Amino acid sequence: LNIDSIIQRLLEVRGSKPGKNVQLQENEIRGLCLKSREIFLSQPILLELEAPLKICGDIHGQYYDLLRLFEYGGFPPESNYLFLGDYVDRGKQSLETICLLLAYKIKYPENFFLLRGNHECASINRIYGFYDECKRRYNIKLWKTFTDCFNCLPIAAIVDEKIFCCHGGLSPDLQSMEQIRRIMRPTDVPDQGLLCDLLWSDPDKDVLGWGENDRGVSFTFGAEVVAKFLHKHDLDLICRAHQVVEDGYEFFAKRQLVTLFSAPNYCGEFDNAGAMMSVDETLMCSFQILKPA
Amino acid sequence: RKRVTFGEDLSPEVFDESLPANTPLRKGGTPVC
Ligand code: NA
Repeated sequence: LNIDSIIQRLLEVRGSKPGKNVQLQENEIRGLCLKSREIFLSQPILLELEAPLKICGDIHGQYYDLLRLFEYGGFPPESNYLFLGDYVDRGKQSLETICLLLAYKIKYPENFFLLRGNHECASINRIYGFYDECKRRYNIKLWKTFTDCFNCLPIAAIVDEKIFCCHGGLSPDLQSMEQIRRIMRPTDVPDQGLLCDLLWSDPDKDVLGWGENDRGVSFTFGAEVVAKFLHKHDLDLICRAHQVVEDGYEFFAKRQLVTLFSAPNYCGEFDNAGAMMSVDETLMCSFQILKPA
Repeated sequence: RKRVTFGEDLSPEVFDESLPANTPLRKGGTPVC
């Protein structure tokens, strides 16, 4: 597995008319999956990270936008990165997107981090594009290899004991961080419970405590739940992704929670910028916005 | 002790969807300590 060669081939399209494919060999992609899987299992399921770092929300196969985000934020290892999940589905180039991200995880294992999103799950990415993309360009066996890899992704991160990061949101089940640590991998995403909620829940201004989530999975949670969670755990901020937000980032509950969504003009359907949150060594957080003309 | 604070707004990096990823239309602001 020649990681430098793989990265070079993936990045060769930075100067191309957008939309061009990069077709790695199937065995190379299998190698990315297998080596990254080993690394994910060797690191905690609840990551403990230190600033400075840049935190990104959903990418959803918008590969050229990922390249634009790295151009703005600095390509690894110039900046340390934490991604909050949702690398695949919806966009046209899930394969290039996840291959570049896994390649960077292998190249910079202590400076580059990927969390699990709700789309890094076979039952979801079977229907929202990734299975079809794998079948068309490669084969179903490759899709199953990705599934085995995704089943090993970590599911939350805490930055400097102050910023709690996950793809979806809080869970009524989450009382102690050790509950996250005790989750064994590989695992699928269950249809309910703590891991499900960390990938699926959403904040809601109209909910008192915990409420219905009309995704048909997990819960909504209100501002008071956020405040109580932060106070209980001596945290300052929840950083999550999972919903399109017009400006690329959006605060909730008097800046106690922020949503990041990093795929601009999502699906060619939404009027949104993408953003990442840059966290400096003092935990001063800034938003770098990638905005379509 | 470290505590979360928020920095000044940064002007966006503006891009044209039809242009290469290595040629942004306008460079966005970058944070400094
Ligand atoms: Na901790």
